[PDB]
Amino acid sequence: DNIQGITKPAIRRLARRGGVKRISGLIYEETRGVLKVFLENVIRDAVTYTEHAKRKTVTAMDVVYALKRQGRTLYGFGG
Amino acid sequence: RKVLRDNIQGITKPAIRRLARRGGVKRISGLIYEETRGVLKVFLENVIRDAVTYTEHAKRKTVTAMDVVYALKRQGRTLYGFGG
Amino acid sequence: PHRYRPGTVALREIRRYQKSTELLIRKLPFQRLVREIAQDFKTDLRFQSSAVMALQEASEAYLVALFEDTNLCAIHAKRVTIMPKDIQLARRIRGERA
Amino acid sequence: PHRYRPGTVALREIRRYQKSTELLIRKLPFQRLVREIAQDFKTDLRFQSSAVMALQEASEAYLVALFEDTNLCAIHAKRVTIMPKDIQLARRIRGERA
Amino acid sequence: AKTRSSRAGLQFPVGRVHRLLRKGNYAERVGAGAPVYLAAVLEYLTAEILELAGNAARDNKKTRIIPRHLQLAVRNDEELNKLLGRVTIAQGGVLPNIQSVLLPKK
Amino acid sequence: AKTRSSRAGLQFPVGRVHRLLRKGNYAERVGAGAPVYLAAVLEYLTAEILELAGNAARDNKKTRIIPRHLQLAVRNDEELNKLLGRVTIAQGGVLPNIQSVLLPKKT
Amino acid sequence: RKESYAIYVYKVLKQVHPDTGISSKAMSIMNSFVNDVFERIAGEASRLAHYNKRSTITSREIQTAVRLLLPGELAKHAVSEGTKAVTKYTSAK
Amino acid sequence: RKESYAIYVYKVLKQVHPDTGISSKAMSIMNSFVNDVFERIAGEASRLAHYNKRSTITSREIQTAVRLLLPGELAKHAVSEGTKAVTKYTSAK
DNA sequence: ATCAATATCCACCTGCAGATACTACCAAAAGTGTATTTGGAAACTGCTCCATCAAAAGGCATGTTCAGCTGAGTCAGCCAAATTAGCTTATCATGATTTTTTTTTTTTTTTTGACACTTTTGGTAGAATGTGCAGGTGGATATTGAT
DNA sequence: ATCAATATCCACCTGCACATTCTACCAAAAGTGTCAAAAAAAAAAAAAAAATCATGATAAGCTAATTTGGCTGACTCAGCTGAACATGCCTTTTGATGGAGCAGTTTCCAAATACACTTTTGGTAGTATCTGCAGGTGGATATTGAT
Repeated sequence: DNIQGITKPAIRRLARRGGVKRISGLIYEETRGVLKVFLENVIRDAVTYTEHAKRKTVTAMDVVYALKRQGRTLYGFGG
Repeated sequence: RKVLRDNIQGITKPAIRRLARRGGVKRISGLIYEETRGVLKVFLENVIRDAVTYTEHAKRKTVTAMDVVYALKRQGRTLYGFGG
Repeated sequence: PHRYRPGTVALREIRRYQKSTELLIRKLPFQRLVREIAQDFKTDLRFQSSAVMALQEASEAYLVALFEDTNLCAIHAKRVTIMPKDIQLARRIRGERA
Repeated sequence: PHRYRPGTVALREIRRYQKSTELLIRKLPFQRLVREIAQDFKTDLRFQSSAVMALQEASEAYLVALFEDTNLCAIHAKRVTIMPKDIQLARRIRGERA
Repeated sequence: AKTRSSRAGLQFPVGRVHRLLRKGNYAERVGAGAPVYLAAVLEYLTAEILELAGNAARDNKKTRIIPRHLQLAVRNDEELNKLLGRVTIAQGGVLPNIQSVLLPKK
Repeated sequence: AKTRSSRAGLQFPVGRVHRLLRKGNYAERVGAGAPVYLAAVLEYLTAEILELAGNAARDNKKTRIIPRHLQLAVRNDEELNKLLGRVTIAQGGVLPNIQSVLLPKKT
Repeated sequence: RKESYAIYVYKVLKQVHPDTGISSKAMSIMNSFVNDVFERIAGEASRLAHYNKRSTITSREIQTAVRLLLPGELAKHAVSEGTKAVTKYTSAK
Repeated sequence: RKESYAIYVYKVLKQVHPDTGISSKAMSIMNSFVNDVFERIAGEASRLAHYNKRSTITSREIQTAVRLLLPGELAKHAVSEGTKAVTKYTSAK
């Protein structure tokens, strides 16, 4: 597990907001795939931001600063 | 000194097609040939507008290429080959 | 007895969440994952509640939009079932696969 | 009198231009469309001989790279004929249209 | 009791901007007008934002203003939306939209 | 009489990489090790691309690189491509490809 | 010690709707809005500056930078207040 | 005079491909490349500092940047080719 | 299963644009040496807060069944738009010239930053008052699903 | 359309939580008067580059027409999903205690910025030298659509 922790009827909650009509079977995974890859990409850059600051913990900024350089900005935790 | 108008038509159906191959296209509809032009019109206006804007700040009358270039870079369409 | 033609508690959920902002993810199956992942980069990593809560946002909101973009992709094909094939497209046409 | 079946000029044609790197749009009609649009932004503007090509290479490349993002859409819906309803999507997913 | 902010009649930290502007290394030398003009554009937007963001509480009777207030505004405004088009507001949700075809009768 | 470039073993101008680092003022003090490391990455990346670039010229039986190659090389390399994925090579044309359904098949 | 635009956000909030507050989770969303914008207009102003060899950002830069960033009409008004804010600064002790 | 790396490219150019040629059209695309990369890195570097209240840019930043701006295999290689260059310098003269 | 007409093309030969070298030499540039500063690091540790429980409460997940569905197989008329030739315009590559815009250099008039000195402020930390948001409880209204 | 079958918005609310008021304190901050740097501001003047123009020359756009085939609306079984719902797992949330860790601080080392001085270089410039890739030509091969 740890990837499957992302519950099926829940993914549909997110699918909901997007105005997802019905849904599918093979989707849930295809999705589990994206989400994962999205993550790595951020976390990596972040984890790298964390490590530049001789830390062990990953701050809020640590992420922000990643999400920025990655194109997907995020207002709200910059404080 | 001659009134410029309707040059979005110089983008002839021929060429409008010539590109489309390189883009890997086979069958091309008909409403198409226009819809394209009027996209390119929007492209140019978004760039020129910035290019020209980097020209006015320079107290210039001459749209230089750096001008343009810096305008593509600023839009996400970074271009290599014209100095800069 | 009374059931529901496939649509209602699909819609009243749509209508629901689209009307809400709360997170649609249990703060752990996830956060664990989040931890799994990071390790693949560094050891004994700590995460300010603040951090994991961000990705959480980002990560979800992201999935959201991809879905919208996804949807059309399907509807584009005169259907209404978000098929795997869709994503592929959407995420390719975006840039995620080019 | 000989011809070439429906579509055996295209597949031919394509192959032709894909290995080339010369600008399609004619240089002249383009340049005018350029000075026309910069005109209605700033009257009396001069353009460096080059800076216009800067715009053509750019403008081109773009168009060429949206047809692509087009088939990948028409094709999505078993067709092989590019149409506005298509382009439009490609642009919407691409996050463009306004 | 006069500060550049005061004389320029401004409600934003017009003083710290001349600091932040150099600290960020966005140069060396900073003229004296810029630090101002900047603040202004800054003050303007902030309000223009909160504004549209405000009427949002008038729409969802609540008086105060929470994220969804801003988010609902921005998206519902052309300009802003464009400007924020690649920014994501935490606790924003989407917009009650259903590509027609997804509803009943066909 | 000995350049820093030869001091550190590279070729790209170390000092130039330094001076520019200032004239841009990306920070207050450009340390002493940085410019080196930089000119260093730049030398790598340049050699990395010219190589896949030449080879491209070798295939196309030419002995003079012309953008088409640079492009040909940059598009045909998973990595480099993503580095340049938002950059456009003037005069580079696209990659020789075609979709499949477009192909004329079935007897 | 930490900083923030928070107060000046309120002082201005306290200029459009004296009868209104702001959730803490909307303040930061307003801190990050501002904080962000600055960084934009600035660098764009910084570049403007370094594109001309000039060693100084001026009101001009900030403008040709504001015009470059903010959209159509949302851009014109912007240039406005700005100018004002400035033009009032000049004549005022 | 306009500065340019048309030589540091060329030198490197022969090294890999001794008897190969490089057009003007392409040497340009290349001068535009080194440069792009520079700014790109020289900027994330610049940034890290600020991100960590530092006034100096160092091989400590240029690295974290390369690891940030450069993808996989490429990166791991730059960091390397880099480190070396530094070390050998910190032992040159 | 052959056939001719079409066109892509393997190699060849050749001449001027384009790339390669020669070469002096300049001012900007980068190395070298020395006084002088200070950035941030090694070290000490206070105060934030991240991890790990165990409790409890039940909701949100999961696993099976059921029918209504629309996704996918399937065919076939109308008609969109491929394509192939019939003519003449607007582009272009030669080639240069006109005139105006940008770049080179130079004087002084204004603007800015830094230096050491006042004085102003907005966070910091409790403590604290007041306003309303959560959400939950009463319920007819509400949509839709089969009769 | 009627009616049971299962779920939403208005509403009265009031508990608890937190949005706001104050009270004071200062650690850093914003402005002041002054001084000397420098940058912008301007300004007559060489150098480069764009617009303007003639011209033969034309493949490239245009445009009519002929027509193979994709576009498109429809028939229809069935694989697929929502829906419907009931055994029950672990995610929340109170609530906590503990200890890793990041943050505040004081001093010194070594690293860096600044001026001194020397002189290495990479770039403009008149210069010619040199070579290849483009443009013509012959014709070999593979494609192609009808017989």
